Amino acid sequence: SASLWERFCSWITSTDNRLYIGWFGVLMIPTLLTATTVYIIAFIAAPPVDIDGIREPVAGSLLYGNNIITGAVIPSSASIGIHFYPIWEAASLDEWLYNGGPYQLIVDHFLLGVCGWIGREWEFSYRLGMRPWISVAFTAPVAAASAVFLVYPIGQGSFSDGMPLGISGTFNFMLVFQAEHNILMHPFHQLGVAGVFGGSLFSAMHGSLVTSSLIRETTENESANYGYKFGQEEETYNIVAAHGYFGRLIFQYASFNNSRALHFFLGLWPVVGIWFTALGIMTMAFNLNGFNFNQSVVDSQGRVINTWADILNRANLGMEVMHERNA
Amino acid sequence: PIFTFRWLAIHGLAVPTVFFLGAITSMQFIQR
Amino acid sequence: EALGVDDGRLLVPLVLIPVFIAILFSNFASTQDNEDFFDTYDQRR
Amino acid sequence: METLVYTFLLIGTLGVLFFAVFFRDPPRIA
Amino acid sequence: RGWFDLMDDWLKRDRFVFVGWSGLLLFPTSYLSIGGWFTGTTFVTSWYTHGLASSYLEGCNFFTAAVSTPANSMGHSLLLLWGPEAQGDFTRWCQIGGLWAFCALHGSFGLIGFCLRQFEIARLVGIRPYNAIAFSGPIAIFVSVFLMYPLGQASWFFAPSLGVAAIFRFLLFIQGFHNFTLNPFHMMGVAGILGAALLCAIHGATVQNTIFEDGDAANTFRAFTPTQAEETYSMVTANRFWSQIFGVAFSNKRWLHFFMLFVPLAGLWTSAIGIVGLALNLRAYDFVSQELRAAEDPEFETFYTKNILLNEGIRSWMAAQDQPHENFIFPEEVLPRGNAL
Amino acid sequence: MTPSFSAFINSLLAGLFIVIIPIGTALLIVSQSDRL
Amino acid sequence: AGRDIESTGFAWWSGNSRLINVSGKLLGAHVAHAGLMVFWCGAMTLFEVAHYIPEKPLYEQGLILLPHLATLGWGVGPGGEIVDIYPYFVVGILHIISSAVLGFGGVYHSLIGPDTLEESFPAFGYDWRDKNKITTILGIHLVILGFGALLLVVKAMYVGGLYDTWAPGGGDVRIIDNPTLNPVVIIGYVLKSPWGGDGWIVSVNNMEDIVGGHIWIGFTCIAGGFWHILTKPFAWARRAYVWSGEAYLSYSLVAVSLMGFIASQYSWYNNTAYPSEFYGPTGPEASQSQAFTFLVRDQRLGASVASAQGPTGLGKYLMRSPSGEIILGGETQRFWDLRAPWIEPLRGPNGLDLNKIKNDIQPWQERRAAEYMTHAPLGSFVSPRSWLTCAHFLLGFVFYIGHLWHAGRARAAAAGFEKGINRENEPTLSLRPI
Amino acid sequence: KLPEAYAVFKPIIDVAPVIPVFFLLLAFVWQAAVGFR
Amino acid sequence: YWIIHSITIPALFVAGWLFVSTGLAYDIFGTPRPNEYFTQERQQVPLVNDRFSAKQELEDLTKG
Amino acid sequence: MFTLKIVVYTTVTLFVSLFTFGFLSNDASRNPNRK
Ligand code: CLA
Ligand code: CLA
Ligand code: CLA
Ligand SMILES: CC1=CCCC(C)(C)[C@H]1/C=C/C(C)=C/C=C/C(C)=C/C=C/C=C(C)/C=C/C=C(C)/C=C/C1=C(C)CCCC1(C)C
Ligand SMILES: CC1=CCCC(C)(C)[C@H]1/C=C/C(C)=C/C=C/C(C)=C/C=C/C=C(C)/C=C/C=C(C)/C=C/C1=C(C)CCCC1(C)C
Ligand SMILES: CC1=CCCC(C)(C)[C@H]1/C=C/C(C)=C/C=C/C(C)=C/C=C/C=C(C)/C=C/C=C(C)/C=C/C1=C(C)CCCC1(C)C
Ligand SMILES: [Cl-]
Ligand SMILES: [Cl-]
Ligand SMILES: [Fe+2]
Ligand SMILES: [Mn+2]
Ligand SMILES: [Mn+2]
Repeated sequence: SASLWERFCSWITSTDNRLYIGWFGVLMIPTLLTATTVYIIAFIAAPPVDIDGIREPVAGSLLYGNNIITGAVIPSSASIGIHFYPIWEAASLDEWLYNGGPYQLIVDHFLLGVCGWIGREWEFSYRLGMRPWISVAFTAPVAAASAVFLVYPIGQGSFSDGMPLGISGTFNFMLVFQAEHNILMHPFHQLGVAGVFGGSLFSAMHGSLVTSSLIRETTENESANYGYKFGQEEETYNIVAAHGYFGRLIFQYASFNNSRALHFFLGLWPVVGIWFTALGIMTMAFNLNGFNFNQSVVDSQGRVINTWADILNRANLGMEVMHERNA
Repeated sequence: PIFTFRWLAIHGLAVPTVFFLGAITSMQFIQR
Repeated sequence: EALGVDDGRLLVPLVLIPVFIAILFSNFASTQDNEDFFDTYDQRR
Repeated sequence: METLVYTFLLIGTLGVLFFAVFFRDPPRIA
Repeated sequence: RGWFDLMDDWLKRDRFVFVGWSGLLLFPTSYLSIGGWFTGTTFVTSWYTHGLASSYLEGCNFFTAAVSTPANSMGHSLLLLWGPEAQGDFTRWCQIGGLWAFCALHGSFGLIGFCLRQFEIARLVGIRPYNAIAFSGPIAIFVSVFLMYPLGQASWFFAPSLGVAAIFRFLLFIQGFHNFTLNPFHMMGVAGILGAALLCAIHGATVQNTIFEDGDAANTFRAFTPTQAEETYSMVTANRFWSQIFGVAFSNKRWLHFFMLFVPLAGLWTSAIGIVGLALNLRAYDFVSQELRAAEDPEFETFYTKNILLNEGIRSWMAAQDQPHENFIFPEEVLPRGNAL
Repeated sequence: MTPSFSAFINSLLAGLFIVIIPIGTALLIVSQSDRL
Repeated sequence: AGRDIESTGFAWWSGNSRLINVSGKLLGAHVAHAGLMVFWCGAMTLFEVAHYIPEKPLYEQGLILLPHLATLGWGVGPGGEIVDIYPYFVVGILHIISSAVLGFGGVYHSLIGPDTLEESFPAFGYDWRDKNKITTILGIHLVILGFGALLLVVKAMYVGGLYDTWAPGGGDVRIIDNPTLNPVVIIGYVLKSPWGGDGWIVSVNNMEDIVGGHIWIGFTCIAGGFWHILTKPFAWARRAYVWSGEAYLSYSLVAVSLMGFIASQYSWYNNTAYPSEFYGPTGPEASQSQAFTFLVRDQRLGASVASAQGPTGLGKYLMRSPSGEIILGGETQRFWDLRAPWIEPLRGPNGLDLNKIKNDIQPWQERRAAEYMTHAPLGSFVSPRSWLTCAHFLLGFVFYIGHLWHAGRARAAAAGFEKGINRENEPTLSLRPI
Repeated sequence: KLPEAYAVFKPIIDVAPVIPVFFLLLAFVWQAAVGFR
Repeated sequence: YWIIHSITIPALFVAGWLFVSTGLAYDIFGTPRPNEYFTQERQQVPLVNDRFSAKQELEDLTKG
Repeated sequence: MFTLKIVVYTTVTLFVSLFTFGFLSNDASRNPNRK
């Protein structure tokens, strides 16, 4: 109001917009939109990329014989490594497309966009006067994305080791990672699996307990969801009934009588799990691999008695030889 | 007192639990 | 080298644009009361 | 020809997202 | 009253651990399943079924100890202790993998008993039984993976063995022999599980960050009491935040909690459908068009073809030790390798 | 008559006399004893 | 009382939050934590010197502080060999003994010392909102840090010198006679690209640049400390920052998070401030050393399918870089940016010169290449570089998380809704819908 | 290896570096002593 | 409580210890000892081949 | 390629400057509890 810059600041940080922009959104929206359109264009019509750097390109585009499942944005060429590879650092646009430059473009703009999304979540929480730790929760998927897209290529020394922007490419990344590092035996991936399984279990349990104890505010001819009115001041379900049911399903001591503590635990468990699995990916990027229980049992004569870890190692070896096209 | 559901369930958990703990502790000192 | 600046013309956006916006910011900064407040943050705006 | 179907499905999903965002039922206090 | 009424009164008494009528099925079956798993992972070997050591007595740790599946020589036998395979001999019954069948059967009946327990406690408390319908997800997972899949296969041998490294081996074996990641039902299951974790985290953070200031203490856990007629967090503020941040937001708490219930359940049921499909080797292993394109064009390569090659590597380099009953002997020349492809 | 069928009959008898009868008898005795 | 949730509003698991508004106990807590850090340093140094096997190298024994002491020049001779471990023992003893004094100071200022300082010692008290006093404390500690950097400089140039891997014929303890004081080099290092081939500040490859940069850092820190002591924050700075203890904590948290990421990258990539005779070779160094050893064993003899120039265009294990230079071929092509002391004499203007490798090669270079090939961080043993990099990368990430948490809570507490929504004047109820 | 005079004090030194962890535990013990007030 | 549990619990722990140390676990559960994984005649992995002769086959395999 | 580089540099510098000077414009005062 006072000045032109003040009016611009008021519009940027305005809560009257359909989507809040904010200063973090000033960086988030251009980067995210650029990465989105480049990803769409590459997924539709990108030329094949020589990912391994030995002049045998790999196709990942729809126009080159891929479906939705098999389509991907191929990571950058192994000859590029982790060198910064924008469009202007390539001799020609064909050379830039041939070496997987759009992968670097999408990855960098997407990481900037998700950082801006974290900041924008904090910014709108501050604008609305609420508590700011939703962004702390969102840091975990951002950490996982940065570990699979940036940290692992940095540790390995090439963006070709990053996760391809696709479905079958993602599966290939998982299989090659398991072969190279034995992530299944890594305790941090085990913590991440526990986190996601517990998140599913706790989401289902919380939904079941709230839906089970819904206070009757509706008739049989309509959905029970209409028993809750948006903006109502009363609670839509009986906390006491759900607590009693849960404390009778298991022993009485195991129950979350405090709703705030229950929701804090609901927020905490999967976020901590994803944090741990992202940290595990980051550590294995620098070759801090998982547990090795191979040849852990031998007889008196010294012959190795195989365990399930030996079978897992056999599968990892079978994947390893196929992944390495060289000796 | 002598017999209660809680008592029987606790001992059904504990009498094998202590037996298995003793067995595993013995396994720890095997020549292997 | 430097800020990826291998051509001198690249320095034109890197200086003129931050200055120009700053000039706009100056019109904001001169409007605000710039005295001490002794608080966690300044509510005067 | 299947690429046309794939692109059509993706664009339709994106348009459904756009209409769900910008043409939702406006929440109100009852 | 009658004897049945008195037994019903006693089973329904408010004790520390609720028993109920469903307890008569749940407690013995679950207790026996857990005890048998501990016994197998502590003492019972897998040397005569898989050619593996899986027990603490043999030197295994928590990760590598497992209750391994029965030998492939047994078909889909119930492997009763008194059955013709064991004929009452406990040692031979343990050596042939009968303890796995013991654990699996008594555990399936324990899951049934726990589902009935949820139904009974919901009926007695006086609430809707949306538990034991959520638990139908895990029940379907167990039935499809540990029962239906081996029944569709040659024997119980190809079921998952009850162990950590055994489960990891099962994952890699299914990936190699079925390409289960490519299965769309497994994709829906992964989407359901990840979305359920997302919903749990986002709902917890949203509730914790939209609480009303109902206390003077900086730590806000004390500000809530169970006997509250008022909501502890602002639904309007949360709806505004997520509608202007994400573009869409929940406005009905009941719909939000039903959705948080529905996503993992739907994911688990879709994954169960996929595993049932795998049980008969009816797998979405390959795309015919991509295989035909790769056959007539050696310069055509996608990540799907690389996945096919990786699955071939798992199958050939694990078949010999993962299926010792088949007596697979593969020379080094026939083993696929990245070099000389 | 085969050993398998003898084993099946003995299994039915064992399930009756070791699982069903003891648990049912204990349940009835405790239920009738504790009328509360 | 001030030591319970009833009088403070903070639970036991957030109990140190009760130390925000009491100065003496906060100072005691910080001094006690400093004593803990010094105690760990001394104890771990004694532990490492107690487990040091003379025949094995430092990086094969899981040691991380002894390489730090060896880089400073203590107890190391030519070629990175360790002569005596007595100076390391002295360092550990001095740290573990000063830890007792620091711990006593922390215990005194925490338990029996005054809770608040301004009522009894006005020169040390503060309010977290008096910007001048906080800037004065910042300036004093800035002067301390600058003097520490100048102490490192004095060690580099006067007292013994520093170990240099780039000395001819292997590394040696050298006095840094002429550090690089030219501002252009330092600014180019600070403004360099962080991506592959440039490396930003991690790519400093000589000791003279390190000593000159530390000279600049020390003098700049002294000047900035005197500045912040003698000045007050300007109008643009006052209106931009939150002025509270938690806000300053969050600023320090993000700073140390960035520092932890930088240190992890330094340990992973840099072989000048982290010599490979002490920390082991880097992953690129190990891969290039394996390739170079194979190249040498092809040049000599020649039965490994390479006896003449017939294979490829150049010799075996050779190819051309994306910019046209001659590099080692194979899977190690991604590591062509590596610069190592044992391979620099064999590299010319166009890259690796085949005839120079044939003739101007030295036995110590071959020994270094073989011993680095044996111990590979990526593979061919858990490298100490791997431990340092993983640990400090994890620490940087978790401290970024802590910065986000504490900055958000500082903003909420300054604004005044960190305890929840008021429920009497709800902000979203005043805003119009949509 | 430690110097000759200090060799016999190898065990306590081996216990030394893990002392700070106990300090953390000690804090919890103190919070356990006062009833987590 | 502690009076009964100061006798029953240690005795049970010692019984569990002796169940392994005396070799009774191997006999009861059929787990091979470290010196009897491969016999002189059978140096291969022993595997059951028929379900209805499994008891006799295991008796033949474990006889040595 | 130089024109694309100068356009990208212009755009990035503009957006970064907008971000920096927007968070310098007393952002803490833009809260509903400010009076
Ligand atoms: C290294 C980390 C660290 C440090 C430096 C401190 C320091 C402090 N805390 Mg914090 N705290 C910590 C971790 C830490 N705490 C953790 C992890 C928790 C969670 C369990 C807490 C929970 C907590 C609460 C809940 C409170 C504090 C409080 C305090 C202060 C006084 C404590 C008191 O009354 O002691 C009393 C303790 C004793 C009398 C027993 C310990 C005696 C000494 C200290 C043992 C030291 C041993 C050492 C070897 C002695 C060396 C002797 C020397 C001559 C060499 C003090 C500044 C309190 C405070 O001042 O708030 C206003 C408070 O209310 N803290
Ligand atoms: C730990 C050290 C420390 C700390 C906490 C502070 C803190 C502060 N200083 Mg002081 N200062 C310091 C050291 C420190 N200073 C030193 C060593 C110097 C000497 C150069 C100064 C000189 C100085 C002056 C002259 C002024 C301040 C001011 C300020 C205030 C605002 C600073 C600001 O907004 O940053 C703004 C930050 C930037 C604009 C970024 C500049 C980055 C440059 C271009 C280098 C970029 C490097 C690289 C490419 C990007 C970062 C990479 C990263 C990973 C390292 C604040 C109280 C101001 C104030 O209000 O006080 C009166 C002020 O006018 N400081
Ligand atoms: C220099 C760094 C620093 C400093 C001074 C503080 C200071 C503070 N923080 Mg912050 N914080 C930091 C870093 C820091 N934090 C980082 C890096 C994170 C991210 C993990 C956090 C996350 C964080 C949260 C989420 C919260 C705080 C809170 C607090 C306050 C109370 C802390 C307390 O009582 O601890 C009590 C100490 C404990 C309960 C002990 C925790 C032990 C951890 C979980 C074990 C971790 C593994 C361990 C190191 C390994 C040892 C093994 C052993 C167990 C055997 C205080 C103002 C709290 C507060 O009141 O906000 C103002 C709060 O809610 N902080
Ligand atoms: C240190 C450590 C680290 C992490 C945290 C931690 C996990 C808490 C901790 C672990 C501690 C540990 C190591 C905890 C371990 C605790 C253990 C080993 C508990 C074992 C319980 C054994 C049972 C219930 C077996 C009962 C046997 C039965 C029912 C027999 C059944 C029979 C079979 C065979 C079949 C036929 C029928 C009959 C005859 C009925
Ligand atoms: C404040 C606070 C409140 C409550 C919470 C809290 C965390 C519990 C508490 C913190 C308290 C804290 C953190 C208190 C801090 C306590 C500290 C760090 C105490 C340090 C003690 C070190 C000693 C005595 C070593 C002396 C070394 C010697 C003699 C070396 C000898 C050597 C010689 C000479 C020659 C070689 C041999 C050897 C023997 C090796
Ligand atoms: C203003 C503003 C904007 C909007 C947001 C806001 C929060 C309100 C605020 C943010 C402000 C922020 C985010 C401010 C933060 C600004 C930062 C992170 C400034 C970094 C400064 C680091 C320098 C100059 C490194 C010097 C290193 C040297 C000389 C190394 C030498 C070396 C040595 C020693 C060793 C050898 C190698 C070499 C390389 C030679
Ligand atoms: Cl592959
Ligand atoms: Cl190679
Ligand atoms: Fe909820
Ligand atoms: Mn790799
Ligand atoms: Mn590989």
